[PDB]
Amino acid sequence: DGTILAQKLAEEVPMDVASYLYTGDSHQLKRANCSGRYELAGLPGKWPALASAHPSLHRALDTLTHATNFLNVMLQSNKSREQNLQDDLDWYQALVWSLLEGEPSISRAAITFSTAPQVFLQATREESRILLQDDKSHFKWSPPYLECENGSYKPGWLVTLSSAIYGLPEFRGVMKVDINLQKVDIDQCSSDGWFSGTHKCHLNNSECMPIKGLGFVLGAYECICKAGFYHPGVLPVNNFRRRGPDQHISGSTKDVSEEAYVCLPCREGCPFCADDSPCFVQEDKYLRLAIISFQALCMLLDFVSMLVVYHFRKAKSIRASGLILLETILFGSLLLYFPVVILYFEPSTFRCILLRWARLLGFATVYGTVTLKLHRVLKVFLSRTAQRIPYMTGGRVMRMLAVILLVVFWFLIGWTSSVCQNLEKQISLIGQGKTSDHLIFNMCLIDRWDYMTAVAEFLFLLWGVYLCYAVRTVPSAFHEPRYMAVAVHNELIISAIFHTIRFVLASRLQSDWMLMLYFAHTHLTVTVTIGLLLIPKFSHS
Amino acid sequence: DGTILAQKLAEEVPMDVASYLYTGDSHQLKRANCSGRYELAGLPGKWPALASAHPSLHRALDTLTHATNFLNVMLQSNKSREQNLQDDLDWYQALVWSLLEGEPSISRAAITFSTAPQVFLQATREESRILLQDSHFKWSPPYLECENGSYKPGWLVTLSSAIYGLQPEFRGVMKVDINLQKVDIDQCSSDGWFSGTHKCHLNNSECMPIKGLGFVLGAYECICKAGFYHPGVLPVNNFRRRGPDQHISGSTKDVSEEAYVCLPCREGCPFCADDSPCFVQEDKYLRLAIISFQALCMLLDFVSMLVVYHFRKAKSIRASGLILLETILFGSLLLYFPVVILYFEPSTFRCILLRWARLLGFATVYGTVTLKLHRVLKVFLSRTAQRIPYMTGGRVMRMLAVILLVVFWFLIGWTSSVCQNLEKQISLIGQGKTSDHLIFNMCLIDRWDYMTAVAEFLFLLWGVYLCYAVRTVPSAFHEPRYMAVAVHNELIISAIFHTIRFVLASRLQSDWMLMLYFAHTHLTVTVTIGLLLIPKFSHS
Amino acid sequence: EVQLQESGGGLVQAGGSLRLSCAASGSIGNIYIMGWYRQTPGPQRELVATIRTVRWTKYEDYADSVKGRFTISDDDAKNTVYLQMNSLKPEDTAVYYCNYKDYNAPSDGYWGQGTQVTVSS
Amino acid sequence: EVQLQESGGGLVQAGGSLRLSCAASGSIGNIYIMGWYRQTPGPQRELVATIRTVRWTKYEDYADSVKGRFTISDDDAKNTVYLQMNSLKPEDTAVYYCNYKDYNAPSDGYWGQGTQVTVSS
Ligand SMILES: CC(C)CCC[C@@H](C)[C@H]1CC[C@H]2[C@@H]3CC=C4C[C@@H](O)CC[C@]4(C)[C@H]3CC[C@]12C
Ligand SMILES: CC(C)CCC[C@@H](C)[C@H]1CC[C@H]2[C@@H]3CC=C4C[C@@H](O)CC[C@]4(C)[C@H]3CC[C@]12C
Ligand SMILES: CC(C)CCC[C@@H](C)[C@H]1CC[C@H]2[C@@H]3CC=C4C[C@@H](O)CC[C@]4(C)[C@H]3CC[C@]12C
Ligand SMILES: CC(C)CCC[C@@H](C)[C@H]1CC[C@H]2[C@@H]3CC=C4C[C@@H](O)CC[C@]4(C)[C@H]3CC[C@]12C
Ligand SMILES: CC(C)CCC[C@@H](C)[C@H]1CC[C@H]2[C@@H]3CC=C4C[C@@H](O)CC[C@]4(C)[C@H]3CC[C@]12C
Ligand SMILES: CC(C)CCC[C@@H](C)[C@H]1CC[C@H]2[C@@H]3CC=C4C[C@@H](O)CC[C@]4(C)[C@H]3CC[C@]12C
Ligand SMILES: CC(C)CCC[C@@H](C)[C@H]1CC[C@H]2[C@@H]3CC=C4C[C@@H](O)CC[C@]4(C)[C@H]3CC[C@]12C
Ligand SMILES: CC(C)CCC[C@@H](C)[C@H]1CC[C@H]2[C@@H]3CC=C4C[C@@H](O)CC[C@]4(C)[C@H]3CC[C@]12C
Ligand SMILES: CC(C)CCC[C@@H](C)[C@H]1CC[C@H]2[C@@H]3CC=C4C[C@@H](O)CC[C@]4(C)[C@H]3CC[C@]12C
Ligand SMILES: CC(C)CCC[C@@H](C)[C@H]1CC[C@H]2[C@@H]3CC=C4C[C@@H](O)CC[C@]4(C)[C@H]3CC[C@]12C
Ligand SMILES: CC(C)CCC[C@@H](C)[C@H]1CC[C@H]2[C@@H]3CC=C4C[C@@H](O)CC[C@]4(C)[C@H]3CC[C@]12C
Ligand SMILES: CC(C)CCC[C@@H](C)[C@H]1CC[C@H]2[C@@H]3CC=C4C[C@@H](O)CC[C@]4(C)[C@H]3CC[C@]12C
Ligand SMILES: CC(C)CCC[C@@H](C)[C@H]1CC[C@H]2[C@@H]3CC=C4C[C@@H](O)CC[C@]4(C)[C@H]3CC[C@]12C
Ligand SMILES: CC(C)CCC[C@@H](C)[C@H]1CC[C@H]2[C@@H]3CC=C4C[C@@H](O)CC[C@]4(C)[C@H]3CC[C@]12C
Ligand SMILES: CC(C)CCC[C@@H](C)[C@H]1CC[C@H]2[C@@H]3CC=C4C[C@@H](O)CC[C@]4(C)[C@H]3CC[C@]12C
Ligand SMILES: CC(C)CCC[C@@H](C)[C@H]1CC[C@H]2[C@@H]3CC=C4C[C@@H](O)CC[C@]4(C)[C@H]3CC[C@]12C
Ligand SMILES: CC(C)CCC[C@@H](C)[C@H]1CC[C@H]2[C@@H]3CC=C4C[C@@H](O)CC[C@]4(C)[C@H]3CC[C@]12C
Ligand SMILES: CC(C)CCC[C@@H](C)[C@H]1CC[C@H]2[C@@H]3CC=C4C[C@@H](O)CC[C@]4(C)[C@H]3CC[C@]12C
Ligand SMILES: CC(C)CCC[C@@H](C)[C@H]1CC[C@H]2[C@@H]3CC=C4C[C@@H](O)CC[C@]4(C)[C@H]3CC[C@]12C
Repeated sequence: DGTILAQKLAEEVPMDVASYLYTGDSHQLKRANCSGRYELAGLPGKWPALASAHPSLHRALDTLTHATNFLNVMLQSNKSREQNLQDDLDWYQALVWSLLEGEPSISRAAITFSTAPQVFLQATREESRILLQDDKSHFKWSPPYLECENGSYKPGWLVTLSSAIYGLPEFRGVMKVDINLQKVDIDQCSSDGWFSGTHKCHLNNSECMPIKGLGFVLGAYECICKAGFYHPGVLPVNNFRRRGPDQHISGSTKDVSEEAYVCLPCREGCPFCADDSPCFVQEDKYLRLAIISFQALCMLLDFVSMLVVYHFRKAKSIRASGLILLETILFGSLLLYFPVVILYFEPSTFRCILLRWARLLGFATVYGTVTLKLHRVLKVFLSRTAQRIPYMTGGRVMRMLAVILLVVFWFLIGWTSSVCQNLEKQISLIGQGKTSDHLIFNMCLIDRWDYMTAVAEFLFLLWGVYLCYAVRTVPSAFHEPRYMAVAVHNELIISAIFHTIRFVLASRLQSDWMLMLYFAHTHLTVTVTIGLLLIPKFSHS
Repeated sequence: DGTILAQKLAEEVPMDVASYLYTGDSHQLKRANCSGRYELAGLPGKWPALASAHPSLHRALDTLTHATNFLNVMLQSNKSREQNLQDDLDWYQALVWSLLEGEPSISRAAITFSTAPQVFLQATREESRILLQDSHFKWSPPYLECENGSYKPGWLVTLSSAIYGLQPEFRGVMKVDINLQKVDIDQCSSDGWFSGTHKCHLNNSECMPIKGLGFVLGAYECICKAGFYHPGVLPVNNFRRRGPDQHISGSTKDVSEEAYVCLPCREGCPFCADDSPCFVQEDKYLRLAIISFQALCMLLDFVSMLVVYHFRKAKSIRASGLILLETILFGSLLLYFPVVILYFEPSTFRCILLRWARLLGFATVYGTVTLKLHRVLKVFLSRTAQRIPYMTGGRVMRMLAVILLVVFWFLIGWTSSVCQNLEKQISLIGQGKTSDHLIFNMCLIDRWDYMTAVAEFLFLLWGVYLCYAVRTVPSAFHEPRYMAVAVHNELIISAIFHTIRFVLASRLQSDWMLMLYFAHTHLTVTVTIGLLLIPKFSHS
Repeated sequence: EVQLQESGGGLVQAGGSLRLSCAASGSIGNIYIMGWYRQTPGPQRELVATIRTVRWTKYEDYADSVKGRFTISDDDAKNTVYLQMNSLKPEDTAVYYCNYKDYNAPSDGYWGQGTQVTVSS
Repeated sequence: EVQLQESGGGLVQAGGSLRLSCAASGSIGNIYIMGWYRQTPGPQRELVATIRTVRWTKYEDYADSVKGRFTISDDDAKNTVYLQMNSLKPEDTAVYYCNYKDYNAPSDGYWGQGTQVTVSS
């Protein structure tokens, strides 16, 4: 509640607000019979002890205490009554006038000495001439004092400190010391040692800090509070709340100057200002919507293709292929159709693992039965010429392929287990990449193992390439080996190109570009494989 | 260097060191002349007001200047006859008294007022009477009374200032004294009075550079002569802990005002005892012959390879073929290098060789034995129908080449992946305890070695099934009967050893690990290369 | 607080002399006041007086009726203070009570012990 | 270091008067001293006057020979420091020089203007 006190107390003191926020106005003032006479400073206390008023004030009250100790001598001195002789008058006029030069910050002083008032008053600093005009103890203080007269004038605020002089029934007299405070400032308007101790910060901190984490509204002096004295080297900094990426952020938006407001601004996704274009990369729908619809359509068509094959058996053309083998190939491809749909969402960890788990099993089920079928053809040919036909339809090929499936399962299990152990230390999965324009995007990193899988598929397919080379004169009824040759070479070339491209230009590619390339490669290899191995089964009879 | 000068200054003043070692001294014995006019003051010459020893002296000098300002005001009083009446004489000495009770600590004071001495002085604080005798605030060194003995005072200063006169120099001063007995005597660091910043016998000149963060002070750096009193700052003596390194707390020897040693409690770890906790005990009765014996096994295996190189006839071995038995007798060497490697410190290069050797050795030995056992079965199942497709080296070897390719590939992948996280964490050379707070250096488990443990188990399952198949085939030299043992042994012992090694990972000593490795290696491998070889030179 | 000590026993006739030694053992010397509260409320030959004002150059604060009477000036009040029986008279027959001041005492002038003295003409 | 402004021109006879004020425009009033160095070093009829004692309770600095001569005064917060030419003499002819004496002025002070006056009998 300390903050609002100043605002509500401004309307009991006309013309004064302009003086605090503009000290120099006094020059043009000819109104206000008497200026401010008493201002409420009790929120921190009656008066700040050990204040931040510099040692100056401490040493001033110390000189006053020494002086009063001096006057606390002749109250009891023997025969020290006299009759106010001229020498005694000189001593009296000197004893406090000396106090002036001992502190650069003491205004006029005086001594009452009621017996003949005999009071003396002095002029300003560095030029002072005495003038004579005809219960409680321990240095009681007082509120700031204003010379009423018929204005306020430049001097403005001075504190009227005083104490008492006891005698041998007190003396009904005191000593007056005045302290100039124009040269001192407020306690940075946020500390706890003066008028505005951790208060008078209208619409800052509590209003701008809780939400704005690390708002830092002060820096060196928050919420310039009253001024009026001067503008010293404390550097009173207003609207200093930066907040970094905080929801309030800089907030250099509106309600500037004394009427501070507009705490909430310049915070969208990253530590920037004035909207959300920075950092986040542009997202399009024309290259992120039709793609998935097309992929789903192709998937559904493949499903219906599997079914129709289930509906055709007696066509001897397929009989050579074998129902089980072709169904396995189609399912392998269907499974291979999930590196794009997975890329359509945010790159989590579960998805970033699902991607490899799908790609590897597909790339092993599809071109792990074509190669074996070519092998079976080659072996049967090389054996028939010498009294032998060992191989047979599904039942041998599938069992042999089970070995490749076992090896792939094993490697994937090892890789998954190893990856979900380092999560305690580092993730190294969901990284951020730049694109030469100070924009960050979230992607999945390279594991240094994918380099190995890329070359593993290449080496494996070399075996199929050699098979293709060997079988070139075998009489075939439906030219199936001729077709599968394309399905092998095409992959050997494309997959290599796509892998190298994806690896080199890895971080320099936005998410949408990655999706485009993935879809391109998938529909340039897998679709060709399905089409080549299937279409020539319902035609060319 | 001021330390050395202070030590020299110690021996130029009789019966004086004991005052700083012990405050009283005169309390038991004070028999000396006017001694202690000046000892060191301050290493940087003097302190006008710098080094800030308590604010009490700040306020003292401030009151001094303030009071002298009064007199400076009473310099050119107009028509000041100053006849020195009873009231005139009263005023000045009343002021002199007044200057007293404004501060806690202060001693006698006096005013000369040379017009006729007119010198007025009083006693210490809280006890003042009147005694008459018959620029820029210059300082002075510590003072002591000289009329007889030394007694209590103990280095009270004699600050004073003068006053000016006009119509020249009045030749008058306002003397004050300050008792410094009740004052903290510096901290022997962070240069102040009587002590510039190191100021003791080898605070760090012998120990700290060896071990940084010595922490000699904590709150009071290597408490110095002191002597004025014992303040509440807890003068810290020999407080330099320094944790590890030779510079330590060093609670060993030479513990006194001269404790220059501070040289101990440094053996391998941040402890004080002799090296023993940091490094577990090593034996030689166990860690020495274990390598000599394995060297002998290796040399015998090499000579046995040669011996087979010198026997090609004796058809008994023809059924196995030179090209294959040689491969086995070589794969064995590779398998024989998990012990010699473990004989040295666990670096990273060695901690990688440990897998590179083991995996290749295995894939060779039980990648050729299994294939031979498969060839026998195939030939048997084929001859019963007109067919003999298989053949010795040239057929088995290329089939084994596939296993070697796969193993090479996996090892390359694993090595590359493990020499990439070294930028962040090493996760290779770790340490563990054994329930008695003992640390030792070992190689940890990669979470991939679990997979390699089960891979060989699955592989040898194929071998055991082969063994189950070939049971009634007529064999000339019972070779399959032999190889069955070589397969089951490594099915069982290998699994047991792997589980034991993995579960008791960190709770096992280094020498204990060496013992277990040697036991396992010589309980399976030797049986393999002795069972497949010995019969070839007997049972003819 | 202080443990005053009164020592003034002994028979004495008029014109004799004696010392009552009020000692402020638990305190310091010239720091407190005296005045010797007495039970006798009707002394026709005046009573005891006070000395020193606050702390300053111990002064004679007699009421002009005790100047030629009991000498409480003491050799130096920065010690045990002796009160003397100048021109002793029969009215002194009573018990003496030393008293203190300087405030900061719940009683501020209470007595702790007592010496009874008998004096005749 | 104050530019003292001397204004004392004018032809005056013996017995006339003139206010030659060395105003301290660059400073404030009664803080310095004067003494008016003059070109003629041989005044047989006594010397120029001076007043004020810097800051301590302004005092009449006449040397017991200028009391019946040029008279000077101020008005507290009055920088104008005039010296009326009481009982003017033929020797008055010279160039007067108000000066500084407060501090950093070992060999007296210095002047910043010269007034050429002429007085006859
Ligand atoms: C190993 C996993 C992860 C992927 C491969 C699974 C394959 C082998 C599965 C998935 C669907 C399966 C087919 C589903 C239905 C039929 C029809 C039936 O009349 C013969 C078996 C057959 C043709 C199955 C053969 C095996 C099959 C192709
Ligand atoms: C038959 C084939 C096609 C199915 C696909 C493989 C399945 C079994 C794989 C693919 C992704 C795998 C998940 C990947 C990541 C995690 C997170 C981990 O903290 C717990 C295991 C869990 C949840 C895995 C369980 C097995 C999993 C679901
Ligand atoms: C469905 C998947 C996950 C099961 C695990 C993979 C392996 C072990 C499975 C997939 C398909 C299976 C084959 C399906 C059909 C045949 C033909 C039959 O006459 C003999 C068994 C045989 C040859 C099966 C052996 C096991 C097999 C190869
Ligand atoms: C050959 C393949 C198909 C089967 C292998 C069996 C799998 C399921 C077993 C073999 C060893 C097992 C691992 C052994 C030890 C650990 C470390 C533990 O802190 C987390 C679980 C984890 C990582 C296990 C996960 C399951 C695991 C990988
Ligand atoms: C399709 C079939 C053959 C595949 C079976 C694979 C199973 C056994 C594998 C795949 C991924 C594996 C998980 C991978 C990661 C984790 C998290 C780890 O902190 C504990 C083990 C745990 C939970 C593993 C348990 C075994 C696991 C679930
Ligand atoms: C990576 C480079 C440096 C060395 C390893 C390359 C390997 C994987 C290459 C080189 C020669 C290749 C072999 C060349 C010829 C044959 C014989 C054929 O009937 C089956 C395939 C097979 C067995 C190839 C498999 C892949 C192969 C072994
Ligand atoms: C530049 C790249 C992307 C183009 C794709 C390469 C295609 C067009 C090439 C690569 C190797 C080629 C094959 C090489 C060998 C044969 C075997 C022959 O009996 C029929 C033609 C056939 C099957 C070729 C057809 C075209 C082919 C498949
Ligand atoms: C053999 C055929 C299939 C190609 C295999 C590609 C894989 C295994 C390898 C071969 C060359 C490799 C690249 C060579 C150089 C660099 C530059 C480096 O700063 C980042 C990795 C990067 C970009 C490598 C990524 C992986 C990479 C593309
Ligand atoms: C449109 C994008 C996705 C590419 C389309 C790829 C597939 C569907 C196309 C491209 C070229 C096509 C082949 C072109 C020529 C022939 C010969 C014909 O007698 C049988 C079909 C067959 C073998 C086609 C099968 C389908 C095919 C492989
Ligand atoms: C795969 C790597 C790591 C190791 C391969 C080691 C094996 C295959 C090497 C090592 C020593 C080699 C032998 C060295 C000398 C001879 C003698 C000659 O008259 C026939 C070949 C023969 C018998 C070699 C066969 C292959 C061999 C056994
Ligand atoms: C033929 C077989 C048995 C020999 C043993 C395999 C050789 C090729 C292996 C064994 C240990 C391997 C080394 C293991 C670790 C390192 C440290 C790395 O920073 C550079 C590669 C380097 C230096 C490897 C190079 C290849 C290496 C020397
Ligand atoms: C010296 C080492 C590192 C070479 C690399 C290891 C493998 C690939 C080597 C070691 C021994 C080699 C075999 C040695 C002898 C033969 C018999 C010959 O009729 C066909 C080639 C064949 C079958 C070689 C193929 C490659 C081979 C298996
Ligand atoms: C199949 C076996 C026999 C050989 C495979 C080829 C090996 C030597 C190649 C294939 C891909 C290569 C890696 C491709 C990319 C990188 C990342 C780079 O920052 C360090 C080198 C490193 C890690 C390469 C090391 C050598 C490497 C692993
Ligand atoms: C078996 C032989 C023929 C090939 C084995 C692959 C070798 C070449 C691979 C395996 C591990 C690789 C090392 C793995 C990590 C690093 C650390 C890096 O800061 C420099 C490159 C360096 C040192 C790699 C160099 C290539 C490397 C040594
Ligand atoms: C999926 C996880 C549990 C791994 C599988 C479990 C292991 C213990 C078992 C289950 C079935 C086993 C297979 C069953 C039968 C055969 C055919 C035989 O001629 C060679 C061994 C081989 C190929 C076995 C290898 C080991 C095997 C794969
Ligand atoms: C106690 C454990 C650790 C010892 C290892 C088990 C050994 C002793 C067992 C396991 C299986 C056993 C073999 C099982 C089958 C046969 C085939 C037969 O024609 C001769 C005996 C022989 C070859 C057995 C000999 C003993 C054997 C090898
Ligand atoms: C028991 C633990 C320590 C493992 C050690 C097992 C060794 C000593 C055992 C395991 C299997 C054993 C063999 C099992 C069967 C036979 C066949 C018999 O006609 C002669 C002995 C012989 C050849 C045995 C020799 C000793 C042998 C190799
Ligand atoms: C039983 C067959 C597969 C032989 C090989 C067994 C291996 C693969 C298995 C069996 C039991 C397994 C251990 C069971 C329990 C623990 C304790 C745990 O805190 C870390 C993993 C660890 C150390 C496992 C590592 C892998 C392990 C040793
Ligand atoms: C001593 C420690 C290191 C264990 C090593 C012992 C090995 C070398 C011993 C133990 C049992 C032995 C076998 C016991 C019985 C026979 C039958 C005999 O007709 C031929 C040798 C053969 C097959 C032995 C070969 C060597 C053998 C395997």
